[PDB]
Amino acid sequence: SDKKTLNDNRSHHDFTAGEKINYSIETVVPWNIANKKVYTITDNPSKGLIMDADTIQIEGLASNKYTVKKNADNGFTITIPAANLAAFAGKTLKTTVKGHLSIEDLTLIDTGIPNKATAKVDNEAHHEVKSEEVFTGGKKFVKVDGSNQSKTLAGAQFQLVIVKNGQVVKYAHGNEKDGYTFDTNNTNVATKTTGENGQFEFAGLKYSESLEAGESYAVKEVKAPTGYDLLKDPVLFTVTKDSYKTVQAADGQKISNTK
Repeated sequence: SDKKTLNDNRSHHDFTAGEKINYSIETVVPWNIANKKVYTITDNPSKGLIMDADTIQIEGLASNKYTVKKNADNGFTITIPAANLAAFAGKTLKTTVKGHLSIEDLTLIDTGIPNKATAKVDNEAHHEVKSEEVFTGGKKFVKVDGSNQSKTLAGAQFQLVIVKNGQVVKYAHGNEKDGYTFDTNNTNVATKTTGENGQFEFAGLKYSESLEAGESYAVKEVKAPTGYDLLKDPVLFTVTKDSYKTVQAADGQKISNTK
């Protein structure tokens, strides 16, 4: 029968925006394919997931035997002449392809995002199949006065970094839409600025348990609110399942500032 599988040998299917995700699609080819005209596979990713059609491979079928079209929903359509599938009659076609997350709607954070696909023979669709869901997480924060925590502070700027053994080891670049990358380079760093309610956030991040050994996410203050001391140390934080979506922004992790 048909199937779509997430190839991710973890118990948790969390990814950072931009990271590559491997999938496999299996689609039955009918016994009488030689009497048909066309076989198509249409990949319909759920919102948040972008497929990379340039990564498609079909097992036992050379790339010169089918065509691929990229579609507006960020999926694709593979079109295979039926004549090119005679050897596969009664067998299952195996397609592999990658995607990545790109979040343009923050309500998608901490929601399960499946890949979906549907095979069709001439005008007649098999049942749509879905993969396991992937997830991306996030964290919300509030900049406050340490001596009056109802006083939220505007104008703080915080960078997203990774710390290990109490040192900054990586700087983030990018965002939840364009994707994040992490490296040692301290320019064009992912940064947010607080408004009057002190809120800022970083979304599109895999869970903390998925980091490398010893690593933590942290936010590093690089500009203080007027009249307040710059923080000496990065502020560590933890991302888990639902740590973004189930926290209203005003309830985000408080960071105290001193006048």
